[PDB]
Amino acid sequence: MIIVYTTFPDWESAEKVVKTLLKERLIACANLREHRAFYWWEGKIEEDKEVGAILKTREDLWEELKERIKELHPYDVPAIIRIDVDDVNEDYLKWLIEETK
Amino acid sequence: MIIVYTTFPDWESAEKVVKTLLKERLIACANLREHRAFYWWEGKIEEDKEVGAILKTREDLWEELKERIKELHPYDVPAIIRIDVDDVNEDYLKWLIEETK
Amino acid sequence: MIIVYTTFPDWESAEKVVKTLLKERLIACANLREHRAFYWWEGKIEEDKEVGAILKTREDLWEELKERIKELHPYDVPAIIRIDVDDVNEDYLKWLIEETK
Repeated sequence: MIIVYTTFPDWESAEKVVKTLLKERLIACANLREHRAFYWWEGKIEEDKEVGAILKTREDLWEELKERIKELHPYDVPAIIRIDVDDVNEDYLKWLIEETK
Repeated sequence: MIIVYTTFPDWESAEKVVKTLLKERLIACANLREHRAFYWWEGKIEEDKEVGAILKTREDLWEELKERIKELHPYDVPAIIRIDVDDVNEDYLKWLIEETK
Repeated sequence: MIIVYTTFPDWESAEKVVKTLLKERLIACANLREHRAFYWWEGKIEEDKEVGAILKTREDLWEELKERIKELHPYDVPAIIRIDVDDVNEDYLKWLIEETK
């Protein structure tokens, strides 16, 4: 399985998109939480509140999920980061596989 | 070292279990924080607040830790996810090894 | 690219340090959020609120970033954890490379 991380400018867009990803069976679950982001907005250091999303899905759904997120994401250049899971309890993996495409 | 991620239905269960894991020297530290979880509860998309736990421990304590979490966790099928750390500052690794089993 | 995780005793130190890392172009962005930490303070289980920092930067900036964090961090033994990213959307990687050293 993999974890996929992306961030959204607000809760409205984060919830709309992850509900869509769940409806499309592209992810088994999403964990959303606020964070304060600091980055260069091409020119100057900017700070603002965003909603971080931790998505859990199958390894083989990565490319489709990545494409779908590009299509639905409010940002023109969103972050879509893949972290492979080295091991996981089997019953949970079974549940995740069953819940996804 | 590894990071192990699991989630709990509430703060009471998350704190009880991680304190137990620390008492048993199965982890060096735990970081707990709330998130909003969205997932299929087998049938329909559900939303609810949960407590995410980031556990830091030794690579060789993975299997024992995974088993202990299954035993203590309120969920019948909890998520117990292992992410290997590619590198870390040595003094911190030394502290983590000393604090664990 | 890599994710680098570290934690701070408070928001004042976390923001001061990540702004410095951005000014020095050692990271492309930082996501900060509070968590409750539980650990052995060498002797007894302690609990306290801390600020977790998720830093995103280039793979080849790891050693310099790790050294800089040791120098700036309020803790004498901070956690500086490196997690390699297995894949990421190309346009985001391009932005991250351009924003860093």
